[PDB]
Amino acid sequence: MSDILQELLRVSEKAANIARACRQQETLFQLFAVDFKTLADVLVQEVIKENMENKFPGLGKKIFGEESNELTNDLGEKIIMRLGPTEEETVALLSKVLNGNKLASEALAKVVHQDVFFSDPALDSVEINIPQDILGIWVDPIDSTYQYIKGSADITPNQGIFPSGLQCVTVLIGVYDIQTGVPLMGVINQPFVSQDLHTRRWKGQCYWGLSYLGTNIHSLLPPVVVISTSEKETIKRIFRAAGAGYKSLCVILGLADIYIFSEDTTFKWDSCAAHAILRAMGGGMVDLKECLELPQLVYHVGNQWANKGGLIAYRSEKQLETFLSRL
Ligand SMILES: [Gd]
Ligand SMILES: [Gd]
Repeated sequence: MSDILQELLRVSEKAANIARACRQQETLFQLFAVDFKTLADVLVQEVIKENMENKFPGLGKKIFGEESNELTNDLGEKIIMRLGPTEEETVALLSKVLNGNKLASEALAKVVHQDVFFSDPALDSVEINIPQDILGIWVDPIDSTYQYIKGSADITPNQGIFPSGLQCVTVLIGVYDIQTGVPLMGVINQPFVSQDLHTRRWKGQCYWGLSYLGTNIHSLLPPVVVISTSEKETIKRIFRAAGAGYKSLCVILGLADIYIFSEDTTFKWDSCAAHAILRAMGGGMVDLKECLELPQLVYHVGNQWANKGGLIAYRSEKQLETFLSRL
């Protein structure tokens, strides 16, 4: 599924473009009434859904995500969010949701239909085939909604790990096996990594990982126990960090050894993307409530799609046993 994975990197960059546009454009930045965040959430997920169906017919129906494909505007009208095929038709759809705000509608349509040619040269070398009939996909369009809206571009990271800020925002795309429930592929995209103070332009970073039939490949990792917990965490060296996807990326990058979440408020789309990348590095995610009584998280069966009993994300099972000993 390397050919699919290479495509999922493009759309994540396309998604990150939408994220970066909705904060750097004047009209989009200004935006039961008008809810721009859900609009931006649905739009990103639809872009992913349509682009994949376009490249791989049949994949459209297998793509699942955090948000619905439907919105309710200020008039109360329910709009099915289907874009294109032409750029002109997408403007008509968005103006319905945006009450008629044509400057904002055209601003989005240009970004949505904008071509992007993102390709890791290392992945072109790889030739793996996965039956399209066994793949399901969990999408989290923009994770860490609260941090994205506030938009703190000035936070100082506490020993590599940001407590908050736009760095905690991630685009999360995860592919899994329908029959078994094991995650196979994962794409994590930070739309906001490093901003130039003078130009105000943000630069992002894309992370990928594939684990299929014993073959484990992942993206090159930049160089440089540590536990990361969320801001609301209330269960007894620990760091507070915002974003479900982010804290998982902190275990991937090696900035943290353990990511523990006790509550039942994360879902399949919050963890699928990261799980697969961790899996390719010889790690994973285990049900916290089960470990307190190693069972991995499944993504095919429901409970509904919440990870009930929390999770412990680990990069090394040896590190996990060391943490399981102390606690
Ligand atoms: Gd959402
Ligand atoms: Gd989320």
